[PDB]
Amino acid sequence: FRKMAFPSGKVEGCMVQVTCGTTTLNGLWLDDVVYCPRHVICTSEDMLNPNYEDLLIRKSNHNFLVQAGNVQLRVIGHSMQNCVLKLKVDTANPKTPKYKFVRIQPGQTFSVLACYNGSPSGVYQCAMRPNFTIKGSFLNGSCGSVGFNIDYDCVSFCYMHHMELPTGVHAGTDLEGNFYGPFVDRQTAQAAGTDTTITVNVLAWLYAAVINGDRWFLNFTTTLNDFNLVAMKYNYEPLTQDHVDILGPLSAQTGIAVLDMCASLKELLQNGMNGRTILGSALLEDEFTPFDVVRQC
Amino acid sequence: FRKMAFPSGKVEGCMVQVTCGTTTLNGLWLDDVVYCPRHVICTSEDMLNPNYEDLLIRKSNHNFLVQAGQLRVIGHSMQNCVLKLKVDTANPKTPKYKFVRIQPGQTFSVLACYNGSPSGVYQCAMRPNFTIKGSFLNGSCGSVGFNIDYDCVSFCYMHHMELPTGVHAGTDLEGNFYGPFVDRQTAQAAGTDTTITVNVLAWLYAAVINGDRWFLNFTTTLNDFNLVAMKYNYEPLTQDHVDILGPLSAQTGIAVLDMCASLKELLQNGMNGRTILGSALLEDEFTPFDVVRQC
Ligand SMILES: *[C@@H](O)[C@H](C[C@@H]1CC=NC1=O)NC(=O)[C@H](CC(C)C)NC(=O)OC(C)(C)C1CCC(F)(F)CC1
Ligand SMILES: *[C@@H](O)[C@H](C[C@@H]1CC=NC1=O)NC(=O)[C@H](CC(C)C)NC(=O)OC(C)(C)C1CCC(F)(F)CC1
Repeated sequence: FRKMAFPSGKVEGCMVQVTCGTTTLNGLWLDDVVYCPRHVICTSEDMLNPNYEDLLIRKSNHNFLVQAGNVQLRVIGHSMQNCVLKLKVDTANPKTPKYKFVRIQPGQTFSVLACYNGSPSGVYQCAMRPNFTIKGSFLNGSCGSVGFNIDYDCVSFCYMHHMELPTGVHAGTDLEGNFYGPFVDRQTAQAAGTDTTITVNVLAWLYAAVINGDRWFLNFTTTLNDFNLVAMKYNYEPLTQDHVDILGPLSAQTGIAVLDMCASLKELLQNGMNGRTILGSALLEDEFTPFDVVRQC
Repeated sequence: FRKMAFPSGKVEGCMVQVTCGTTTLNGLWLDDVVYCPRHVICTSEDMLNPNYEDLLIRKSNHNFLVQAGQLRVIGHSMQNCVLKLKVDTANPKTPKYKFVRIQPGQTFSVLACYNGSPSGVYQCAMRPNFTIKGSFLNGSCGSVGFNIDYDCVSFCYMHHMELPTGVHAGTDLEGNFYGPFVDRQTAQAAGTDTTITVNVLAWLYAAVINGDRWFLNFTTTLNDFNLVAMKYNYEPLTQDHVDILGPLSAQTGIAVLDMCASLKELLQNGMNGRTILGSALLEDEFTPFDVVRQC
């Protein structure tokens, strides 16, 4: 029904401010390590085509100001891992949650704790698009903001924010500094692919709508091969049987066979929503996973 | 640009589980007081027409099991539709906080909880008819809505019930319902809803700020626009509204009355299948304040 993020408290306690010269952004303080985007070591001129190895060589440990609230932390070591800087500090974060680093798959979702100057401003739910962008809400100073999921007590960090792209969507790395998608951290125009709609998520959302009593779109049936003929037309991800089975819990809770739901989806793709709306939206929503829907129902 | 909630850390530390008999729900633990919906004292039978005073008479402090991940209850009072449980431990995680009663059209974040444990956070608006379009399942009552002002949490909503259209109703933290609703499990009319016009304008400013300008067209008057809003169940626009949009008007160079012009056209002609900030409808749950904060 509602786009819902994870509670952010466990991550709020990890956010610090990282300054190198005049550039400032957010870092993530876990145990005795602060993780931040490596372009914090860039001046405005550097950003256009930086030689990061050369730039960092000129920096020493004491050129990195790490503030945790009103408390400067002391930097005792520094390495570059892909597109992230790792700063070793003398203090281990007393607020370090149980955590892992994971590299998510396109079509999965996650929560973003948007931060400025090391201070949380807001939290919202995002999806990793098939073209490995995210459609975020990020201003200058938001780099180093992180995306995460919470599995019980354990925070899985999956995204760190680095840049905007020409269509206004966003690109970033995993917490090992490897970009999602073909992007590089230099301030040049870069092509994000044709995006596609995450078909399995759209189905999860139609189940969510059914679960909530919104049933007008239901109808006919179809075949998996026949639906994908139509999905391909509309730039939908093709549906696999793995997808069918991932939708199993929702299929079961509703008594609606996936392929029947597909039939109605072909109808909506082919005919449109004739002005009607589904769960208060006038378009087909594809940033709720089957998992998300189960969580919220 | 998208729907952004406040960080929920300060509130997560206040959520407890309150059990009375078989019924369990969420309470809010601040200083030495736990606040929760008074229908925690109801059995399944009671809920059709409870006499809360009589029902509570029969409860003693030790019938209230409070658990923060057990707190000892030393006193209990009913204030309007909320129960106040006095406990012997003050919450060490109590943030700076106030209780406020929000106005319709204002927004707030909801920390949705089950069994005293946070599950998610999301942004809501108090509708003109004093409902909210939330996401609440059984067990979510006592979940709270709030705003954060610097270091200070302003609690404004506690969740009590669903209404026949699937929208939700609840109280301020003094237990006074927003709107005409009562905490009994009977069908209850929410008024006709209306669209929060100032919020729609704020979001059109948000769209223009983010490069989305196709809808910009003409001008109008305040009385002329309102003639069209009234038709479309939009709140009428006032000059206080015009002035509240000042920072946005200023940041874009677009006169509010010009934005009103474009908005009337969208209301008259629809969006011809186009979208604005990725939505195919006019969004009315971002305040001018909200749009500012996000830009
Ligand atoms: C955090 O340092 C910022 C956050 C950006 C700023 C505006 N929106 C955001 O999400 N990151 C950057 O400013 C990056 C830093 C480089 C070292 C990669 N630069 C950046 O995103 O520049 C702009 C906004 C000009 C974009 C550059 C890539 C593009 F040409 F494809 C589109 C514009
Ligand atoms: C927290 O205890 C729940 C949360 C509700 C239940 C499902 N969605 C929600 O938001 N509150 C209730 O169960 C209330 C408790 C009463 C003492 C007021 N009862 C309730 O909401 O009952 C239902 C869901 C049947 C509605 C009753 C009012 C209505 F008739 F107008 C619509 C149905």
